[PDB]
Amino acid sequence: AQEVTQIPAALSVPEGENLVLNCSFTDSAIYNLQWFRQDPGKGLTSLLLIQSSQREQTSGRLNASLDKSSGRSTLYIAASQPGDSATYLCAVNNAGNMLTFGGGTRLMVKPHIQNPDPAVYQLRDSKSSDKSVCLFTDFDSQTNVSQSKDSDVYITDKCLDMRKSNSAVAWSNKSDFACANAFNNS
Amino acid sequence: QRTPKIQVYSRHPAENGKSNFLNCYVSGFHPSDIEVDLLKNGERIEKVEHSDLSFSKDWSFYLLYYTEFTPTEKDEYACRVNHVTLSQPKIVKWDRD
Amino acid sequence: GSHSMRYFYTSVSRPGRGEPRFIAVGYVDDTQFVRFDSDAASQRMEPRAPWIEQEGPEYWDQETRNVKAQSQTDRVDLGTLRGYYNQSEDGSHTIQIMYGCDVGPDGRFLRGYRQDAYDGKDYIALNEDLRSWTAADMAAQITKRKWEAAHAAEQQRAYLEGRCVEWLRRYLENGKETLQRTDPPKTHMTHHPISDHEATLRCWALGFYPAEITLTWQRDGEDQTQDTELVETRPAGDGTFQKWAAVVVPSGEEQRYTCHVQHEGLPKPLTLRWE
Amino acid sequence: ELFSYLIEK
Amino acid sequence: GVTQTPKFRILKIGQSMTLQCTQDMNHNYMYWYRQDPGMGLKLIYYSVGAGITDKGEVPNGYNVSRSTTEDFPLRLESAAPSQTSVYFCASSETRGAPYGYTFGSGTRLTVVEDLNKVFPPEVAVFEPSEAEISHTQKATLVCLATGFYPDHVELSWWVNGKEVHSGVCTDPQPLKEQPALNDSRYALSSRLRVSATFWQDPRNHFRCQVQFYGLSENDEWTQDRAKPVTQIVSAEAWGRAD
Repeated sequence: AQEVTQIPAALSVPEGENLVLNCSFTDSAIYNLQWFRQDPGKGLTSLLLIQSSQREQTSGRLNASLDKSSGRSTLYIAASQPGDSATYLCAVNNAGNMLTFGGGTRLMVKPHIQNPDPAVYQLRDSKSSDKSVCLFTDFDSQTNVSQSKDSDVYITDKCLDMRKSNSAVAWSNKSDFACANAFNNS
Repeated sequence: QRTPKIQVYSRHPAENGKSNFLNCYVSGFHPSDIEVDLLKNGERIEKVEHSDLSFSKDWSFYLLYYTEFTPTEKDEYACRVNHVTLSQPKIVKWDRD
Repeated sequence: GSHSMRYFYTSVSRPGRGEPRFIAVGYVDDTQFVRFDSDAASQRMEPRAPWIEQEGPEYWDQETRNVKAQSQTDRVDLGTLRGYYNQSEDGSHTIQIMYGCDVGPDGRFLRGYRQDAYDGKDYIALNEDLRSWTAADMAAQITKRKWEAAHAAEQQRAYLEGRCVEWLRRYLENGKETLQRTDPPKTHMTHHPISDHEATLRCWALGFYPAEITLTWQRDGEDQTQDTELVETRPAGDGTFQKWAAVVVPSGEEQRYTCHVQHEGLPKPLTLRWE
Repeated sequence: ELFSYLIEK
Repeated sequence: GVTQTPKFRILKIGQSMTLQCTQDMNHNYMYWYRQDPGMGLKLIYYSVGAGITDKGEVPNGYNVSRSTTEDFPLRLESAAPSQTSVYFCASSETRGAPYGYTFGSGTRLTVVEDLNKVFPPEVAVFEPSEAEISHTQKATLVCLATGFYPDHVELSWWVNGKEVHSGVCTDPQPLKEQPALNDSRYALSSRLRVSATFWQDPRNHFRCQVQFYGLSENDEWTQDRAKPVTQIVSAEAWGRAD
């Protein structure tokens, strides 16, 4: 049958750096091979379509190759930018199986933080309640934020380009909860 | 439209009272729709198998119809073919000799 | 001896009686090894030779997917060609497709072929060089442009010289005890007086494989092909073949005639004379 | 093994 | 191109629905795929023309029909939890599809045990820290959407009545408020960073907008609280000089 595989399933790389996304398929008898982009909660955008006779296709910083003798296709991305961050799906079309998709690779292009200044800040509610949150911000892209090991304390993952800044959020209904002792990061 | 050629014959040389196979080879016909029956004393033989539809370089179709049979002195065997190109259903008698 | 692998597809439209009839059959030389029938309960490519039964589930799943794909393509093409020829929706029409590769005794590629018909007439065919198509009419010419744009000739050539030759070699090795055997013809001659002054001499060849044979009658040494009754080579049903050639001869002049039998299984071509 | 590069007519 | 409806639907276990998929391109080939979180598309059913359908890779639990060239509806007769997925319809002129398939925008289906467990988000905007402003001359607003189920929301920032993208980053996914519970309500945060100058001006207006995908108007509701329909929940903050 047609089995399409994309290993690794997730990739993190600094912006500016070149990267390769991998695709393998078990049936080399194909019409064409397609690389798609998918943004979260959205549909598919066709980036490149390589025909069975064609060996590669190019669109700006995107280049995809095809090797049927080993049943492989690699997508090369030059001078990677934070906007490249998305899910990339490899799909191969043939008569027997029709358009068959790999599991995809989630690409995260990590922005360069020129002047990191890691700090934690306490923010009060804009409405006249006693609710507040903790903001961990201005840490380098080499720092990761982990799950809370306390069920009463909520901690978010990280994600900011003022046209760059990383941030995570922590909050709790606990009265003794202090922003200074809120975060647990790698 | 092309008219079927019909051959009725035994797999092995006929010997009375010895188990054999009765063949009806129908070739050179178009279109593909055809009725073939192996007959014993004018009666349709029930358990009859046939090859899968194929064709020659000229696109004309051929089929083998066959059944297990035991030839005797007195029993008459034949093949009955109906095709749009035929005026009448064509009965070809098995001639062992 | 040289060998072939051939696939044959027949599609017949059945207006008002559901989907078109689709029958696919695979041959190595004169031996059928696979079938698909749209009207059969399995909806699977099925084995028709013992030596193909050892192919694993992946083979059977692949051939089933690909044969179903072909049946679906034919279903579309029946509708398209009905359009091209401005034909009504209430009449039956037939698409036939034949393709295959030939290899010499050494197993190396000799030639490939792909030919398509509509209602028993040439529609489109791959040229001998396997680089271009010959269209029979303007309808087929529209197909030729679609096939040129898809680079279908490159893919047909790639198949015929690659996978076709490779799988034929595999089948020939796996089934060699039947496929690569040479059974010479069992020969005899019968005599049946027509009148007091004429008689039929019939030259028989039985139990031979492969199907390729030459039966010829000579009168004193001169060939009589234009006055010889020569039936088509027929299957015995056990995997061997049968043929006969007959001549009507004046009574008393029987021994002036000779039947000549040429077959691969014969180390010496046979010359038969009524005894 | 069947041919699989199927183009409609 | 290809039009599929609806965009979104919540189904109770055992409820039926039909996904519509239409194209006016005279395409013989039409397709239904589903996609689970962090996976590829899987072919459910396909059609090579009017009056024929054929099983794909994952046909179990679905029905399709192709009465006409134009339409290829997908039917769920009895919604099960496993059928929570994103469904993509597609079409092509030929099997080879040299231009690639034409894909629909997609349908997000969420199957739930109880419709009474559907909750819209509560939304709060948190004002920038005085400590951040003095240290960086920058001001980060935090938006927090809490207590929503199911987990599909779209969060956007509006500054002085206009949508903004610069200085915005949102959590890649919501977190579970009750990580142990299967029917746990969800929380989602987003940040909007601006100059200290922009924040410290009472004329400037900052709105966090959360589009919630919930129950439809045709859904039945017995609870005292407002029907948790597809709705926008906002919280807004104004700049401050004080």
